[PDB]
Amino acid sequence: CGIGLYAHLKGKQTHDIVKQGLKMLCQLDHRGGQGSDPDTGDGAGLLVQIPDAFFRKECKNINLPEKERYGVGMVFFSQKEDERKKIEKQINALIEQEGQVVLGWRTVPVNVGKIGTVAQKSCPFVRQVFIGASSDLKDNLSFERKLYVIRKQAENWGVTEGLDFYFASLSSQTIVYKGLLTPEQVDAFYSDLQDEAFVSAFALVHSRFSTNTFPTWERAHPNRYLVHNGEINTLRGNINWMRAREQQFVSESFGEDLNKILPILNADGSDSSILDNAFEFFVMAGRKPAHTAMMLIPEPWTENTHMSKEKRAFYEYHSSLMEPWDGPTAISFTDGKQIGAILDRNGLRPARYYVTKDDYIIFSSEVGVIEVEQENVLYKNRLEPGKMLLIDLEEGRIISDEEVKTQIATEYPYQKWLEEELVQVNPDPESREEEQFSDLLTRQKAFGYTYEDIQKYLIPVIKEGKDPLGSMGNDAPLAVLSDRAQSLFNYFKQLFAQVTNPPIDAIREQLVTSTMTWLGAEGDLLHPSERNVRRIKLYTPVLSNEQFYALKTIVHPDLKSQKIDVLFSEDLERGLKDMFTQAEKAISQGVSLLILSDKKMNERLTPIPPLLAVSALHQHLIRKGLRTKVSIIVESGEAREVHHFAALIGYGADAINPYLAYATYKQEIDEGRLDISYEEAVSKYGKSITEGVVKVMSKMGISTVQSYRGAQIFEAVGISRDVIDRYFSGTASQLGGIDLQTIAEEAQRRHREAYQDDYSKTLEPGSDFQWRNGGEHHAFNPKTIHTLQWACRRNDYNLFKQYTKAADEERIGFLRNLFAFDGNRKPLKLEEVESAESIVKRFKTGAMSFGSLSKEAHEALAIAMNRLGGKSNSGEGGEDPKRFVPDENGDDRRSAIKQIASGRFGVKSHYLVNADELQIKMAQGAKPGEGGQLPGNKVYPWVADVRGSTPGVGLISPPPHHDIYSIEDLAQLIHDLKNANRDARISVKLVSKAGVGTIAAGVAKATADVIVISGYDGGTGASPKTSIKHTGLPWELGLAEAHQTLMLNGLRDRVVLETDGKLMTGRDVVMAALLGAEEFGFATAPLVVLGCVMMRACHLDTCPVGVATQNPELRKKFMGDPDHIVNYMLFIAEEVREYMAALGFKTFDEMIGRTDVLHVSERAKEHWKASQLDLSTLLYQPEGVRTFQSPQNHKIDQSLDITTILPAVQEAIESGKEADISIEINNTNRVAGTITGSEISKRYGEEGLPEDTIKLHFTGSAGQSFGAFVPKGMTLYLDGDSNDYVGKGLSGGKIIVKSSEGFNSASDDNVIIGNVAFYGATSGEAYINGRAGERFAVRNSGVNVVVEGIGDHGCEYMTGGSVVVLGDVGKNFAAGMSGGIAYVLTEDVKAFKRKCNLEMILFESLEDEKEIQQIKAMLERHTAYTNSQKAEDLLDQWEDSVKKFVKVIPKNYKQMLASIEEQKAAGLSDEEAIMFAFEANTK
Amino acid sequence: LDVLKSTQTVIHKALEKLGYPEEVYELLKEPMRLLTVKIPVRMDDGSVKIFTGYRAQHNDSVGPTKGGIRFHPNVTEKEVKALSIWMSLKCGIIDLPYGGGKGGIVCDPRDMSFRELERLSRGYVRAISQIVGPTKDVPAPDVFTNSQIMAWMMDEYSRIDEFNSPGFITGKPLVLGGSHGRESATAKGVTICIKEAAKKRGIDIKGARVVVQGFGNAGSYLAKFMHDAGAKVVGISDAYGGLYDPEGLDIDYLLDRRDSFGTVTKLFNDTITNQELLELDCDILVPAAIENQITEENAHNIRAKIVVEAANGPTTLEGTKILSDRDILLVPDVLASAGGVTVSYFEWVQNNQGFYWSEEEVEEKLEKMMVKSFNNIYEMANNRRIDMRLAAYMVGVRKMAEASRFRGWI
Ligand SMILES: Cc1cc2nc3c(=O)[nH]c(=O)nc-3n(C[C@H](O)[C@H](O)[C@H](O)COP(=O)(O)O)c2cc1C
Ligand code: F3S
Repeated sequence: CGIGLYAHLKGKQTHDIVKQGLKMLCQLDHRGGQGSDPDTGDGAGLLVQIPDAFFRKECKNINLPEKERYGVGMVFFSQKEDERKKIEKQINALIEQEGQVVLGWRTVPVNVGKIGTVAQKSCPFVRQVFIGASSDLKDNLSFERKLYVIRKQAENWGVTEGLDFYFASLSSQTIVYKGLLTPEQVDAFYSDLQDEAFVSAFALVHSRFSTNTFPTWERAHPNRYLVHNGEINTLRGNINWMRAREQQFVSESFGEDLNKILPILNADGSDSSILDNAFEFFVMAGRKPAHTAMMLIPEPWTENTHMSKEKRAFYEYHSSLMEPWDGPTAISFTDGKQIGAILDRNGLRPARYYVTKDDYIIFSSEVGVIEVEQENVLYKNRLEPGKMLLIDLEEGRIISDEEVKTQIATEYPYQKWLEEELVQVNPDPESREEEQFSDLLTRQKAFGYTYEDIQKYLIPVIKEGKDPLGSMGNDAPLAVLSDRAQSLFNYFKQLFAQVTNPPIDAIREQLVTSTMTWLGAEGDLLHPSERNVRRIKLYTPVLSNEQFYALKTIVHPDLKSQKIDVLFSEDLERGLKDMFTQAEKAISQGVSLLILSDKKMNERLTPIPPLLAVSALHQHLIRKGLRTKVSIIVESGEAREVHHFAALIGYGADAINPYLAYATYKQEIDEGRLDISYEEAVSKYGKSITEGVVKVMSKMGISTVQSYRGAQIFEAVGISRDVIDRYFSGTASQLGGIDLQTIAEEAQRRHREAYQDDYSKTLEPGSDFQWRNGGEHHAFNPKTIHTLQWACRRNDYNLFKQYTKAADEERIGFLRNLFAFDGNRKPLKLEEVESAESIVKRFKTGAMSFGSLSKEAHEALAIAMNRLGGKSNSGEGGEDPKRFVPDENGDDRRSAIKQIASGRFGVKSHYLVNADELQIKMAQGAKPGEGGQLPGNKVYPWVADVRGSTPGVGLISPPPHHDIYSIEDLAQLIHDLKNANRDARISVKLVSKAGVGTIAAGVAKATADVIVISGYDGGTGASPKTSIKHTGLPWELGLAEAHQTLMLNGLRDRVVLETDGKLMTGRDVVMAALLGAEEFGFATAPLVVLGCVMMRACHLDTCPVGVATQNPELRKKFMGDPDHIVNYMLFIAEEVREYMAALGFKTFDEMIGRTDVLHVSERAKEHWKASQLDLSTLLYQPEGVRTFQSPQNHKIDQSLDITTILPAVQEAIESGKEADISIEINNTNRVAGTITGSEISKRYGEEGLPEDTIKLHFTGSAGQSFGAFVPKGMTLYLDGDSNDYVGKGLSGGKIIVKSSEGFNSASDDNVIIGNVAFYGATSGEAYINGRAGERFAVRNSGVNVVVEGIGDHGCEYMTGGSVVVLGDVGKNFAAGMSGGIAYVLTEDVKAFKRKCNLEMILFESLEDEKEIQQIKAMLERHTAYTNSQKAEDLLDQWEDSVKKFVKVIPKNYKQMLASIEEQKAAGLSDEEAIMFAFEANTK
Repeated sequence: LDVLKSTQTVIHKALEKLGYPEEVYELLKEPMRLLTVKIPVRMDDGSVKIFTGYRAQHNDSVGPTKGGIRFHPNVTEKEVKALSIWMSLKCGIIDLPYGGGKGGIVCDPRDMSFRELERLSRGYVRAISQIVGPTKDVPAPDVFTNSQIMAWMMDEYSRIDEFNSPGFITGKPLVLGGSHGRESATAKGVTICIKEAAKKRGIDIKGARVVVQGFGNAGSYLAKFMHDAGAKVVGISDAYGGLYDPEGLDIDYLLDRRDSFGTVTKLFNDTITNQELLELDCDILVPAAIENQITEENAHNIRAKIVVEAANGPTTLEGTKILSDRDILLVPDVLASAGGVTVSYFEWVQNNQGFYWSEEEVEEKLEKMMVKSFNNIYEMANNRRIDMRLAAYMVGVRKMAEASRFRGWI
């Protein structure tokens, strides 16, 4: 999988370029995954110029005119011929009507026998049509426009008629050959390519991954204009905005053709296809390709101080008319005479290119793509973020990004337009009116406020400036299942970025985010001038009362406002329709602001659910082409939570005004509490809410509220598909659910009780994150907790039976509780079913970090699992090596499963090898799309030593896996982990959500042994309450979808399915097995057995039972025993055995997948809203295998390490003797050393081997993950270059990379290393002879490196080690730096400081003799091993080099080190000195 | 409740200091023409609502009254009279050929609509058309009023008088006879006062440290003017907090990122509260924000040599007393915020002439007028050991009293 392009700068056309392009595709094929069979083409394509010579030679009948006056089509047709000639006749008729001449038609030869069975079956008929331009069209742009119009008309006619034909390409300068073909199969299929007449100045190439095993020929790309690598996470919003703007579009170039080309985008197309359609439409509209690319994927201008004034003005101006297309994207577009390449704003994809002395450019994701002559290579560079690589064939030169951007920005006076046309809403200062109602309690009851809600969400927000944290994720039932009336917000769950796109850290990458919002009417997008920026702009969507009043009282005729009371009595549909009519009337009158208000509501008039109202109005205006002319303000009392604000924004709201929350704050201030003033309280609330919304966007990876607003990142749970289509189009609802009448009934009920409420003047206590008598049901209620504890302590069975009965029946807590067994079968005896000893082997204790838990609880769980034969999971906090050896008494504290998270804290070669399963935590239930933060006060020495960090220094776990930016990266990481431990099972832990089945299929293609599905009810030690409650979906839907999709794609037998999330009973285990889960996870219940009483205070480090705290005093109160866990697991297994006997099932494999045994219970039908759910989606059994059989054959064999290195290194490792060997390496050799490192670690362990014992030289270009998990004793040399992930998880050893001896250019100017390097590294050293890419030393924890320049986000989350940079540094340096030291050599200290992040670092100078000597020795080693001219010059001028060097060190790190050194000088031992310093600095 | 009494007290004190008899105070304590009217307005729902309007004219001896109209529900006769007297004081301070006027309507523009607002403005103009005009009374905008409302009033008056009367009302758009500099007038006047005070105190504007509490239009324009003059702005504030940088704050970038409401603070960055912003080390302090910010506790903690009250009444009597004891030069609001009135006067002059000036002409004329007023007040307060506030009040009442005596009303 990937993209590439081989081109000649001057425009010389040859066939060797095409041959080389197919060679690059063949080389890149290794990145893609493996499907059902290898022979089937996953998807590939090749774009080239028009082959005039070949066409002239091969036609012999059609009179082809000169180059630019005729065009060539390319059509995929169905095998049927009648419709084929029908479409041909229609196309000819359209061409004649447009006036262009039909030169003729041709049929492309196809070698079907060279293709796989599925692609053979789906192979279409390939026919081209030739168009000749009329004499009237003087310029080629008009001819291209005519062809575009013809193609759009043909596509519209085809979709209207229902015919299935595709226009792969129709242009006068470009031709595309693509399909479900492998790189080797492309040339064989297209016999034309073999002919030498094929000549083109450039050749672009793409190969796909095809997450699902059912791709289509049409969906393959290169598309008509560009190739896109990655994913788009704002697709819904982009589509909606584009279809709203298309109606208002007016262009002179197209004239009346706009009606013909109205659809613009294809609804059923993919993200890449839609992006290509938008790009081509904007190009024909009169915009240059570079301008269109910049407008579609703008650079981050908000919060970015590294951008010039002209560029900032340009991007700010274009943000008023085009929202960003966010996501990881690498785009390469071409228009025949111009070629361009760009990356997304955050630069999350790799792109390296070579420029040769013979005017040839080779650009691709990988670097070792073709064989090149070093003496011929001129430049080895990479595509930097915010930089466009542009080539003009006619001009025969590469146009500088600076020149392109400067020209485009200066072409108009954007800054002057912004300064002049901006409108100010400066409010009056004496109009202050602190609003109070005197019916505050009644309104609070009506909108669902509670004393818990206030005291635990509103006051903490003011106090802390952030959304309050929590623990023990939601155990309460869903809104659709709860008897109590619930708000419509609770029916929608936040989505998140799991795979195919990573999340982002908004705090650390604030320079990439933007909360800017535009209010008003958009101008003429196609022909913009001045009026496009004659609107209001806000930095925060949350509006204070004064701002709301000012907006209402603007009065400006150009900026008019209208207020609509969203209230209803009986007919919600009627209310919505009156709102629609009022909006249309206001728009006709010229209003540009619509203010939906819940105020002026009484017992007779209840407010419409603001989410429903906003969504319905947004959809209606989008359909009618009027949304872009207005903006939506909401004034509702049901808006007090980050989830509420995020839902409103994502479903269409432009601004919100929480007047009732402000009134509550005012009342609290007036009654004595909350001494802070009303104004500061309001401002703090607004800022905190905006930050929470930004975090919610970061969960999915969206960096801009503008895109998030259109995008719908929420999935409904319990809403009818009819209602969804009417008002929430594009949203997912697997089971449908309640209807508009039920929603209105719930709202009316809440309003009526609140308004009557004639007994009490107090708010009822909440039950969302706590249990209250008479409140909402909680699965872990006191009765269940005490019953389970008593049963486990007795080793008694009837108590456990009572606990199981209470947990399962008497309330509806989960979806699975709605199912009942058939009860009409042949019951067997308990002796005819498999034993509990075999059953328990499928159970696990779940991941729980050592820091989050206590040592006693962790070791107890591990001991219980090992004794029972199951598997225990070590969290992201690492593991103690002493636990790998069983105790004398026989108890084993080792964790069978080792977790890999974004932090990579304890990740090491020893840590990985000493395991049976390696899990990859892509997301967890409570905080799927978020990371973590461990304060220094919580970083105790016994935790810091385990995690390889400094005590008292904060630790940050980034949300995303910086390796995993896509499914291909996930596959690469799986391959690296398998290399590290070939005798281990690779697991991937995901969280249930829509599309999780397709993601699981993609994972199986990526060759993951185990797939784990986690429900949103899963626990955690610390997470935001909004993330706990409103993020994720139940594991039932995800498990069912994954099972069905895997069985359909024929991959179920290759993977093992596991589930977790509120598995408390054998009935739950049985239901999971029937849904298709082979393994089950249990985390919370073991804690309750150990003593947890669901205090939900894990994040406070104050557990009274010494379970989730590191305090010795509380740990002394720990009374848990592994025997209780053993008894709990055995009781669960006995329950499963009894259920299997009742159902007549003899084995777990036999029962798995048998959903026919289940039927909807009468309780669900009796329920007034759970009876409207369609559970047939879960009750479905496709034909296929329902159990893991195939062992998921990896590619460990045929690897370089196995073939060459190991056979010549095993004896040396065994004998402990030196051994030096040399190999030639290409990009297909990815890891190249991890297996040897794992063998060394297994033989010896942490001590490894003596330094410079094993020496491995490599010549050429290396693949991804070079030198990963290399322990001490190994020294890798690389003469050439390397790709991303160099030194990943380094556990010692040496890595040296030197430029090829034949490359005479400046290494410090030339790029030699990929983006991510030494991510999660713990120990070792490295020496890089050249520039690196983005995110260099992301999570280094002791590795010392010397590098001649790096990219952006350097030393992001370092906690230890040192970094020496002999060159420039990218922006956002040291973003998250909590430990370690960075030394940078530069001439402009001011520029370096501006580039760096100033939050948590200090700037110093090299004054310490020891530090100076260490740096000098490092440079001496670097120059000895590299022959670096820069290092030699610096050593010669050492006196000036020290003066001009710059030092970066975290404040807390420096203070802790100074305190420890002072205590050591005073004469205190290491442990006691560390403890005293930690206490002093964290008192 | 006691606004009218306080205004009467300051008028009495100023007249006593100037030496005028008690009949002058008896004449100037209350307006000689107060009109209360009832305006029927047809609403969108089709109903009819009766609004209450007030118009007060303090004096006309100097010339036609000049006043403002505010659309607030808390307006009252006492407030209207007091603000008319204050407008007379401002006109006298600036030496304009105007009297004091004030209009008000009991309404809630937040609940009112566009067409309802137009109808209400037209009805008010009709009700008061009998005593207003370009030669009698000139309204302007105030709370919940703007150029659109002024244009509606102007259209109403022209439609009544059968010919266009741009000079009847100020604050109009440019196309209807408005004047340039209507937005930066207050900030420019504050800048002029700051420069004059610095010259008097010997402080060089080049490198002078300025702190501005409030970053609305006035605050932004004032910060830009100081930056252009060369002074360094070491602190600004908005609704969410403030920033501090002794070496400069990059006003250009701050204005570039400034939104419509004036917010410039970052999201995940801690801010400086106003209480400790007022206590920062600076030479010039400018509160252009909410009132009652300087009191006894923070008066001693204030480190500013010059304090300019850009907003309305940001300082109390105790704070003024403490600042006078500490020898801190205080520039009253009644003088600092006269730029808007001066620009409205320039608009009236342009309407009378038929010739409309430019930004540079408006700038220079405002500079001369404000400099003359500031110098007169400073010389008065130096000759008499009193405060600038009292000197400004005396200067305001002197012209009106002399005109009344000359015309023979007393
Ligand atoms: C205290 C605590 C800490 C946890 N820590 C992690 C963690 O670090 N990583 C992870 O993937 N899951 C973590 N989990 C989630 C569980 O490991 C497991 O995936 C699942 O969510 C448990 O669901 P349950 O609580 O309903 O049994 C934690 C759960 C708890 C209760
Ligand atoms: S909820 Fe957490 S604080 Fe202790 S009692 Fe349970 S582990």
